[PDB]
Amino acid sequence: VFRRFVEVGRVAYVSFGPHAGKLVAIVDVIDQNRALVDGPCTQVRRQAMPFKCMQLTDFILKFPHSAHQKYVRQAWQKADINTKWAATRWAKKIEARERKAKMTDFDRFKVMKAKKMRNRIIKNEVKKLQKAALLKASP
Amino acid sequence: SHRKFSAPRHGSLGFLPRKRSSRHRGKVKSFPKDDPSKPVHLTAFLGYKAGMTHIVREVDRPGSKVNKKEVVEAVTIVETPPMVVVGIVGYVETPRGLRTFKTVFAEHISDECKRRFYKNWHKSKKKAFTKYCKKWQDEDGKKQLEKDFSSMKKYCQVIRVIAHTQMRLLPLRQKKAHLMEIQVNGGTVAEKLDWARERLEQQVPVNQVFGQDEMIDVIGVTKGKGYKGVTSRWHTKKLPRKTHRGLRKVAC
Amino acid sequence: EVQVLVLDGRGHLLGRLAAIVAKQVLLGRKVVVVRCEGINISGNFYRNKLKYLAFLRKRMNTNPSRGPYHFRAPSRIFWRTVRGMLPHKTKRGQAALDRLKVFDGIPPPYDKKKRMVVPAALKVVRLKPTRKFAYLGRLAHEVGWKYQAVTATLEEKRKEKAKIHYRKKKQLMRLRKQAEKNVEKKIDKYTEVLKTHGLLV
Amino acid sequence: MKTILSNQTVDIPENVDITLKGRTVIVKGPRGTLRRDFNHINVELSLLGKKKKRLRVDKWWGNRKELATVRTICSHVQNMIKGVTLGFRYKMRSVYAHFPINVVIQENGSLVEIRNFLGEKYIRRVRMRPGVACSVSQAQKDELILEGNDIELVSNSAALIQQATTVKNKDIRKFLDGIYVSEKGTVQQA
Amino acid sequence: KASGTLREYKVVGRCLPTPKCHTPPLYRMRIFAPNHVVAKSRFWYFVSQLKKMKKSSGEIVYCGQVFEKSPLRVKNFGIWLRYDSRSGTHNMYREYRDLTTAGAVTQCYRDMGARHRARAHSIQIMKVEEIAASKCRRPAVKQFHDSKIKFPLPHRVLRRQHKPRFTTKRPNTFF
Amino acid sequence: SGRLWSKAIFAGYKRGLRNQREHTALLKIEGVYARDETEFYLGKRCAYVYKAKNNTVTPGGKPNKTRVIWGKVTRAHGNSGMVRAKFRSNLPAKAIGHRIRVMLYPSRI
RNA sequence: AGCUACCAUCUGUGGGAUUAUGACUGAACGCCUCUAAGUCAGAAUCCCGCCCAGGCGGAACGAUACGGCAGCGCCGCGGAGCCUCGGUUGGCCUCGGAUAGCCGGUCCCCCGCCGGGGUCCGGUGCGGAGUGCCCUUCGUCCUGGGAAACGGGGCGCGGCCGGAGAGGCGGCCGCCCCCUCGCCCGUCACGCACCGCACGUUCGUGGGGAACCUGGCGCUAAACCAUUCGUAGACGACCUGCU
RNA sequence: CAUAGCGACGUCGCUUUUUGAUCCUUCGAUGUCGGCUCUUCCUAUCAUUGUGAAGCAGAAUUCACCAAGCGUUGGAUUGUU
RNA sequence: GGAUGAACCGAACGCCGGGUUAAGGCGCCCGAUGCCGACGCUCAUCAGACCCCAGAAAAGGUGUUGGUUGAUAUAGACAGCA
Ligand SMILES: [Mg+2]
Ligand SMILES: [Mg+2]
Ligand SMILES: [Mg+2]
Ligand SMILES: [Mg+2]
Ligand SMILES: [Mg+2]
Ligand SMILES: [Mg+2]
Ligand SMILES: [Mg+2]
Ligand SMILES: [Mg+2]
Ligand SMILES: [Mg+2]
Ligand SMILES: [Mg+2]
Ligand SMILES: [Mg+2]
Ligand SMILES: [Mg+2]
Ligand SMILES: [Mg+2]
Ligand SMILES: [Mg+2]
Ligand SMILES: [Mg+2]
Ligand SMILES: [Mg+2]
Ligand SMILES: [Mg+2]
Repeated sequence: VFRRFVEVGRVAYVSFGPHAGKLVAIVDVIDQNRALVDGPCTQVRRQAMPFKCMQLTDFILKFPHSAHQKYVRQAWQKADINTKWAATRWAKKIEARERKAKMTDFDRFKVMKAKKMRNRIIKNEVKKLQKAALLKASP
Repeated sequence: SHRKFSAPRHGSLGFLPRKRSSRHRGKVKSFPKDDPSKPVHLTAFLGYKAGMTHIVREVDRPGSKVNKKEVVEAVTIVETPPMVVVGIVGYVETPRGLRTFKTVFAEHISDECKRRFYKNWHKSKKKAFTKYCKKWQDEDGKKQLEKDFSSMKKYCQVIRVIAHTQMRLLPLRQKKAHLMEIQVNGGTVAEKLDWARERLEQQVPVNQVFGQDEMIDVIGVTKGKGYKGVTSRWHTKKLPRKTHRGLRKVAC
Repeated sequence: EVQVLVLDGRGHLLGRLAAIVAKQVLLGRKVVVVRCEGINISGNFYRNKLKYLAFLRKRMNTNPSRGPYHFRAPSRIFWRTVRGMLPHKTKRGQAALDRLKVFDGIPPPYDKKKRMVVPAALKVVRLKPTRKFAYLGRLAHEVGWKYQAVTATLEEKRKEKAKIHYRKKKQLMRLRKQAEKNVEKKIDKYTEVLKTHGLLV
Repeated sequence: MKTILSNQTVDIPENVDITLKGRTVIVKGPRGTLRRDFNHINVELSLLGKKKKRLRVDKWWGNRKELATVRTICSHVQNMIKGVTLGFRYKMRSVYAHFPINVVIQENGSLVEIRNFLGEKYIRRVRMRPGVACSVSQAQKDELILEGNDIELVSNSAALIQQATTVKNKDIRKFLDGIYVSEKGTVQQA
Repeated sequence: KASGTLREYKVVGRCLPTPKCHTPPLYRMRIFAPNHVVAKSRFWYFVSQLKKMKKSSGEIVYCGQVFEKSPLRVKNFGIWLRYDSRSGTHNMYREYRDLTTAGAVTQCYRDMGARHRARAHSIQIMKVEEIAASKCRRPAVKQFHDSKIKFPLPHRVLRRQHKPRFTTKRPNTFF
Repeated sequence: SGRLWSKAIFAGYKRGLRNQREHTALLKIEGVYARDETEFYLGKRCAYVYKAKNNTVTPGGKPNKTRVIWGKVTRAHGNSGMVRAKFRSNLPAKAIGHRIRVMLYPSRI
């Protein structure tokens, strides 16, 4: 049933902690609770990290366990994890909630106006579709 | 310290609030469990205790000393003039119990039944149900009654018939009739509703409810005896003759 | 807040839910808990049944009618658990207890409303998966509750009606998605406005 | 200690196929269908081959108590496969010293009437579990045959009969009368 | 002795010079302590047991923290210790995985408290070594010596149970 | 046209277990459930608005039955986003569990 | 006559989860194992039923005050005012649930043109998202462009349907009367702009109690005492009767 | 044949139904034995229900488990317990 | 503060405002953990839960978790079957 595993090369998203919101690669495992973790292209130097703050993504890199940051960075740069990550629905969900949080008062006013118009048009078309579907005549 | 010798308790705690009954008629408190496979029937009746006598009969109990022997047995006569059905009540099961859903009364309620609704029938104008009986006759009222019966049919889980006794056929002083709800058992709700509707205003003899040589339950109120002491009330041991402040008491 | 907080008792742990509810009603909020027969208690069923039977044994020796009142319905059991966490012998605690309503099943006022869930009281997150637990409805039924069956039938009826409502809601959502697909050139001016500000990815 | 992984694989024959609905195993063979849900055990059930039909049971981060459930699930699934391929047949001999035990099989082998157990007038009526058929063997003298697909149900029915025929208030070392499960085997013996 | 996160100290001391030996020998110890004050106290505690030395009759010539020489490398630590139980004294050998020696020793203190109810004043660490994976004896440590190690996170418990405190959706566990 | 004040609940007075300092009150502001989120509300004016029987003068208006006790938020309380408030007169105990308005008036943004 | 006696006579009751215990399947521990996960049987015990009482707990139903100015009910938000109690300051109209898994969509088959299956397609740190959605308050006048125009507003009438667990609610039609305005972007000016200041902004035509006027549609009753009964009774209370 | 049933020499407990030890409450007073009456409670179960064991063939008995629902009497002597 | 309490723990006292602590605490009663606290141990059909302190021993357990010593084993362990 499981599809994402903790392994060597697994890319994890950091949910909370000092490095919250960044991507890291799992380099090694310590004692069932921690992992040697290195984000060389996401500005996270090699360090131990608990599995509770990790959320595994679908990206796995190919390097041997406990290899150096040079090889981890090469494997990260080849088949670029930054671009493939930013192209996921996960990353743009994060980005959308970030910009929604940073939205200002004028922006909220403009969003209210646009949402008003959009909702009115959509519900007018919904009523039209209902009225069209109401024309049923068949045994 | 423990009591010197063991003795069973005087009286039962199962009937403990030994108070005057809040009712005079004696209410059923439990009707027989209804199964739809049985035919539609009534589960109760109202009679009046006339008196006791004794009989003679030959016993048909094999293995007994009285097998094929004549014995006398005390019997009680309960006069049971036919009941008259005047109403139908539906109940609905809720997670808080059965609750009364709808009540429909027949047209032409007898005067003796109507006396039950009045404390002073002498001074009253006898106005009860006089505006209710009109909806049996006008069109809108008939439609309303049909709606009420449909709602009982599609919502009620148990129905009962309100039936009253006929005091005019009895030799007693009382003219005010007795009303009670008799649960209709044995069938689907629609079937028992149709049965009750066709029995509205009708007479139900005790033949149609009870049969020969069957075991029934009798619910009533015992004879009143007034304020009584512990020796008569609980049948405790009377204290010795030498007791100072009285011997018909409980010592401790 | 101002509205009535309606919580679903299914899947919740009794004491955790009661502590949350007690604090809420002491903060002046009005709380309605439904499906008190779906509440869980940690520990195996025999363990919890012995606990309630030990409660049943506590009666006033002189007059049990004066003594402790052992309520048998799951709603009343949960209500007494909350009363144990409120200061019910003061006016403030009595008003807080008045603000709380508890039901077995879901009555018609709340059967057509949205039900909140308290994660901090949910069994799925508060109990280890391998631990045993007990159901309040079964516990109540075996200590004297009389309306387990009728509540079950009424719950099944309510679930059928809710399924019909949900199917209508899903049909409306499909139709709205189709409408959004239909009007695209007439909507995309505002859709990009929403997108740039994060609403509607 | 928490073992990282404890896994065990069972092999499924060609004539039988196994479907998974979460932790509910449906085993469909020639002799019918069996179905059993293991939601009380937190395991990962997987089907692997499209040629040989391996079913693998995985437990991750288990302790001593819940590593014991992997082999239990595998044994239950193997018993289900055995039930839908060969079936379970329990043969019960009825032993007695003086009073012969009269066993009458009622409707479709679903009710068993024991009449003269130790010569008492009480009649024992044992209801077999659904899906289990009881019969009197035509080979030996005092022998019952219980045939079914679920080993749980067949063995529970046999135990119902065995515990129904129980001597009381006597030295059971001396009074050996009763019906006892003589042997447990399959049907068609393949 | 209480705790925190421990850190290794090299503590070197010696007796005071006396006109029976003008250059007394120097003794060095590894002390895992919360800070240098506790480190010096424990150094005196241990040299008083081993040699006939006392804090008043001697002095500490050095006390410096020992930084981990490879804190970026997972390694196996074997710890030999002795501790006082409720009914005697026992010698124990335990194994841990960590990046830092002081981290492993802190793990040992927590583990001894967790399993044997032993307190830090009972525990007496006598040797800490970095052992090879082929020399490990504890199966819990050994099960992580897999170059192809792979496992999921099966039952993720929700930890923000109060943000929000009330919600309409029940939390998801599978990820 | 709009609410313009944040909703708060008068939860109680500053207290030990068996002592009560009525001169300062504990407020639970809606939506503020951590101590580090309370920095916005420090120093903000707060009002306990109630109704009485006799009419009282309204500044910039006609006399009505509305009365108010003014105060202000002084500091955070605990880790869960509650705050302390000083009112000009100690809040009546009947107001526990009732609405306090945090007025946004002395704005620092 | 009444009361009364094992000193006469009659009546005394069902189910559920389970304890001890005996078992099933089955690992741990390639064997065994009543146990670990999962199952079965199981009792003067336990709980309930039957039975006794009936909550500062509810339900359904009946009748609801004159032969005289005399009371009452419903309808109108009908009006003008009183006295008294204050809270609140947008709404969410709902699948069932799983958690070692879920949600959504679509073709072939089955249950009488909708649901249930099996494919296939998607999403899953839930975005068909409660960390969400909806509504959104300055008001108007010129004045264009877009959404619409099969549109909106009716304390406007009449009919219908659904909802009983506490329905006290919700929806759909037919006729009529109005605005073509209200939603987005613009053009155009105006409104006490009350001269820095609080209790402002809503629910709300709030709840409760007396009273005045106003119209329409309706109703003309019981309870208690006294008297009587004696199935009752210390007294109250209770069962009864009275053209 | 140690342990069906027993248990020497030792040793660990529980109970407050015995008797002591103490003198904390009460000496401007808590009526002091026993019986009678009556209710309730405990279980360390005599009987009854369901059970396991035996040096349990049956019958009778003995040991133990869940268990206090129910019962545990009439008399001579003695103020007596 | 220890629920409660002459003596325990903190601290000794004029009437007040602000700040901070002690001992002790921070699910709710009840101020404060509504930390995305850390690592383990533990299932009790009489669980356990904080000085004084308000209840328990010897002896047991193939429940589980660590540890010590010894022994066997690819020259093939152990257990099952023969
Ligand atoms: Mg006795
Ligand atoms: Mg005398
Ligand atoms: Mg096997
Ligand atoms: Mg015998
Ligand atoms: Mg008699
Ligand atoms: Mg058992
Ligand atoms: Mg059973
Ligand atoms: Mg003295
Ligand atoms: Mg006196
Ligand atoms: Mg005195
Ligand atoms: Mg006295
Ligand atoms: Mg005992
Ligand atoms: Mg104190
Ligand atoms: Mg204490
Ligand atoms: Mg101070
Ligand atoms: Mg406390
Ligand atoms: Mg608090």
